[PDB]
Amino acid sequence: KLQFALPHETLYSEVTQVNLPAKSGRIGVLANHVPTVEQLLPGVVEVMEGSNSKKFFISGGFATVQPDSQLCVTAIEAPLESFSENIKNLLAEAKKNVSSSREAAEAAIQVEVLENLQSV
Amino acid sequence: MLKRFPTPILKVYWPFFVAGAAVYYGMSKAADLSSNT
Amino acid sequence: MPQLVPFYFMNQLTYGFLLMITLLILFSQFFLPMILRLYVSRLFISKL
Amino acid sequence: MQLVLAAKYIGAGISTIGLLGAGIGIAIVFAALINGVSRNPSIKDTVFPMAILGFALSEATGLFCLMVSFLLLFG
Amino acid sequence: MQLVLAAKYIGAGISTIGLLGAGIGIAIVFAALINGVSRNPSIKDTVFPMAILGFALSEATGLFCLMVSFLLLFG
Amino acid sequence: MQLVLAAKYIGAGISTIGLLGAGIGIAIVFAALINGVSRNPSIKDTVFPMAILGFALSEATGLFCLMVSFLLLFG
Amino acid sequence: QLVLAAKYIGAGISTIGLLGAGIGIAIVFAALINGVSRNPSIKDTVFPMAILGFALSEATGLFCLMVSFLLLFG
Amino acid sequence: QLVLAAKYIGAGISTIGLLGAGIGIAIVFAALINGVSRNPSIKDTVFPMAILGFALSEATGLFCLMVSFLLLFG
Amino acid sequence: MQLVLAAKYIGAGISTIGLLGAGIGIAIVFAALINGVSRNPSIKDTVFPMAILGFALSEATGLFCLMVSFLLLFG
Amino acid sequence: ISYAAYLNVAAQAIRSTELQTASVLNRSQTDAFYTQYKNASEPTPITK
Amino acid sequence: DESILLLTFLGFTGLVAKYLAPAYKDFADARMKKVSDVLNASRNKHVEAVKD
Amino acid sequence: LTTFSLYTIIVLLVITSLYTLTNNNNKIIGSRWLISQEAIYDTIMNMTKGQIGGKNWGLYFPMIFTLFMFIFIANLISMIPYSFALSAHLVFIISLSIVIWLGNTILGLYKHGWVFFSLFVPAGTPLPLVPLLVIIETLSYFARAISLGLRLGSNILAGHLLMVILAGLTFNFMLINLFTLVFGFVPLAMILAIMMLEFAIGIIQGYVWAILTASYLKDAVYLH
Amino acid sequence: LQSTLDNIQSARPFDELTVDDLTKIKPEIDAKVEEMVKKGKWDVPGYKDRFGNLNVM
Repeated sequence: KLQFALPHETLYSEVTQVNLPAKSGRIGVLANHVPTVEQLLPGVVEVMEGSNSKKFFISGGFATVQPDSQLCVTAIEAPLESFSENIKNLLAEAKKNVSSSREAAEAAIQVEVLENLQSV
Repeated sequence: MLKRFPTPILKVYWPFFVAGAAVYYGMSKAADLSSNT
Repeated sequence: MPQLVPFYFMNQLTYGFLLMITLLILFSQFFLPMILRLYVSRLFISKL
Repeated sequence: MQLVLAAKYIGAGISTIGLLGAGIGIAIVFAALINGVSRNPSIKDTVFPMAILGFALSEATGLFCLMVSFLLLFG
Repeated sequence: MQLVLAAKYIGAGISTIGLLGAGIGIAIVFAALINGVSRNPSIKDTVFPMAILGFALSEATGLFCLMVSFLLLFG
Repeated sequence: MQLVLAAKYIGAGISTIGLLGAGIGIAIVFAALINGVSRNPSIKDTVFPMAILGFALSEATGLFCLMVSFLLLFG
Repeated sequence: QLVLAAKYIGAGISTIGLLGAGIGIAIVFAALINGVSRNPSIKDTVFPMAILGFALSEATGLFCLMVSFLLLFG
Repeated sequence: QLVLAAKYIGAGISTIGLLGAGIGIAIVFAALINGVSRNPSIKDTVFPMAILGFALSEATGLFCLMVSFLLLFG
Repeated sequence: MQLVLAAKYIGAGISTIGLLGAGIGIAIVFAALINGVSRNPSIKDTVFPMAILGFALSEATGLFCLMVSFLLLFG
Repeated sequence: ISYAAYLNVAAQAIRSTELQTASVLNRSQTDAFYTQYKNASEPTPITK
Repeated sequence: DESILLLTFLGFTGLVAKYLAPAYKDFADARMKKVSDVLNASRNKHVEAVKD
Repeated sequence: LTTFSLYTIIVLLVITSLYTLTNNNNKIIGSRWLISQEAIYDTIMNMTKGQIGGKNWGLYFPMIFTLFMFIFIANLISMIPYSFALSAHLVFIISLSIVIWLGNTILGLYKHGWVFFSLFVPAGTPLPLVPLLVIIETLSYFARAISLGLRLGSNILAGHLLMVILAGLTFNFMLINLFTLVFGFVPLAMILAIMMLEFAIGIIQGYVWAILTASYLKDAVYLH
Repeated sequence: LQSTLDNIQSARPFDELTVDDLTKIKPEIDAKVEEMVKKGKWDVPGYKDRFGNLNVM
């Protein structure tokens, strides 16, 4: 099975196809995948259970195919639709914040999130 | 249908046209030299 | 090849550079702006 | 004439060597394709056209060698 | 003449060199297949058509080379 | 006389070997494109102009070599 | 004389072609070993892939070799 | 006669040097594409350096080409 | 006379071959420069002078080769 | 900057079509303070 | 000689008309559809404003 | 006068028809044929805004458009099996390339003075090898002169010749007895495949012309 | 307003709609096209902003 989960909420916790954005670029898992450990980067994620496809916006986490075909995906607070327009407004604010702004790292993340939003 | 709208970029294309003229003359001279064995 | 050595180089080149100047003007003043008419017409439709 | 004709036939064989580079080239493009598809499971819709474009271009440099080869051989 | 006949037997040999490239090329396509399947075991049913395609195309550049050898050998 | 014409054709054959390098070169640029896209598909539109540019620049060296072949052949 | 010499010479040139096949076989086996060593488990499907790959690399070499024999013997 | 033949042959051999440049240019451009796909945002710094690397790789090939003209014309 | 002069020109052609290695060489240094810099965003200030050193050294081999070619031709 | 802190800032940015809940807002707002200590001795309870 | 080349050209155009030409018809159609739908949408939109 | 003159006229007439006999009096809805010339417009808008984007790109957009369409049409016309050397008269294509190269060099000198030669200083690098990098930058800069023409010329010429030589061989397979006419078709199928590849690579080469002479113009307008 | 609504109903092509009809309805069409040629741009962000746009590349 597939374990797709958040701390406070818990989703799908192998499922047909899962498409993952990782430090190794992009990784695809289809049925059995050979067992990996990959850190999930801040992401646009696709999980497909059968032909049905569900599209996820993910705050990064960790990915681990277990040898027994358990794709453990753990991530913080995600939905893709939930993330969306208010975020476009925020991104303007975030650009301002990037100007002033650990604060450097925060601003770097703000740029990353802005990019991650452009992906939506 | 067909409509002419003037493009004033023909004076932007002055070095391009000048290059065409130089080569035009040069190919006359080149043709004469190659038509002589 | 004999199809790469004519003596007609300047003859060819005359007709050649004439075609270039012709097509350039033809596109630039005529045929490019009628596509820009499609663009502008679409933008007027965008407004209403 | 025997000399010129022999020179052509030898020279043709020499030109044939040039084809080898394109041949390896084809494998390299296709290897990239196979690796890429294995990475995503799903990149293939974008990438498969890129692979065809690359294949054709590598192949073309090879064919230019072949056309010189045939220019000596037949011609 | 003797020169022409010589040119055929020698020239054939010269053509044969190109073939080495195709041999290496083939190995590269297969290497990519093995690596691909290693990376995702279920990629195989899609990928195996792609692999045979890559083999054939790389082989084709080799074929054109091998033909020039045979043209000198038996022509 | 036969020697001069023979040598023209021999020198031509010999030059053709240089093209093989460019044939491998085209494949390498395209391999990078395919690998890049599979490793980050978001890059694809930004990269596409640079990729085509690099292919062309690679191809040119082989064609310079080929131009020498024609320089010999046509004289 | 020149024709008999040309047979022996021609054969020699043809021997060069084999070098590529030798490298080719090795690369396939290297890929087998790497794929297997990474997974512990891809092997049962992959082992026939590796044998096939050996054969095809070798086959191109064989074409070089038969041309060597043909030029030597006639 | 033989001198005329010799320059034609010599021009042929010198041109083979270009092979190295064709591979070379591609390795630089490959690394550009690989680098930019890895980083995304590196491209602004890297793209000037890559064009420099291209120029230098090409430059060796142009030397090969120039030797050919020095034999053939000169 | 004709043979000795010929041997200069032919020998020069053979001499030019060594240059191919340097072409590939410069590229290999630059590839690593690009790869390293793409990894860090910030290694570049240390790495760039190191890279110019590597470039010069790989290039130098090419210059030695060019020198021998000139010794036959001009010398 | 620690990996999970890095992910954390991204997660905070991520709570911005829209579909907003209390648990999310709570997951991105905290009033907690961290009190450094030494020896007994206490450097202040800087806001977390 | 060149009639062999013409036979090849006849085959080339045959494959093109087989595979590419229905695809290109469909492609052209697809774009036309999208344009038309947007165009007509705009007409609806201004009609709404009058009513408002 | 010449055959060459007759096919240049034919190119002009094809180009006239795409902005005359392809639209239905300019419907906003669009025509199936006119959608093609929209996409060409869009990809050269987005290519030359991408290449020679700056404060202008539209000022050189017609020039790049008539360079697109000429090569785009002339590698279909030159690929009709009874059509004469235009582009395959290499002297016209290479001449066109050299003209554009000179028209860039002159444009750069005129617009950007004698600090045009700062274009041939490529980067801030260690000073004892700064002049060297000028020498082998100019060498590569007028390698741009002949490369652009020679790409297109080699591709088109080689394609036609390859097909004709192989056509001649399959002619002689089928000029001897029917057992040779059997497996005389197997190479013929190769010529058909080559013709498919040659049509493809001519449109690819057409994109390569217009991107390269956008890339050169990017360099020429924007120094360094 | 009744008349304005009616005018949209009784005068409105969308089949045989031509740019000739829009040039006739506003000389703004030709004014903008010429001004754009003078501007040295040919990108209108409306042809792509809601109207279909595709680039082959």
